[PDB]
Amino acid sequence: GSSGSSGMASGQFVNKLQEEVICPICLDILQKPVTIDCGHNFCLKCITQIGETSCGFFKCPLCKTSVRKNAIR
Ligand SMILES: [Zn+2]
Ligand SMILES: [Zn+2]
Repeated sequence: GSSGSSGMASGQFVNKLQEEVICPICLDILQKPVTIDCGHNFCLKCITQIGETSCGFFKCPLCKTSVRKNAIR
């Protein structure tokens, strides 16, 4: 029996303007913005996670609008 490891770094920070829409739920770069009937845009990681017990229809969190997943079958 024997082993060992060691490592250290610093890296560099970048100063740029990120004009990429963000999810108002998780607050993460919205990679896949889904504009539901209500309009608001959410991230798959969210819209999906939120749907645990429900079948598919879920009243938008931001606005209480009767929305029901519907699209070209
Ligand atoms: Zn999200
Ligand atoms: Zn909404």
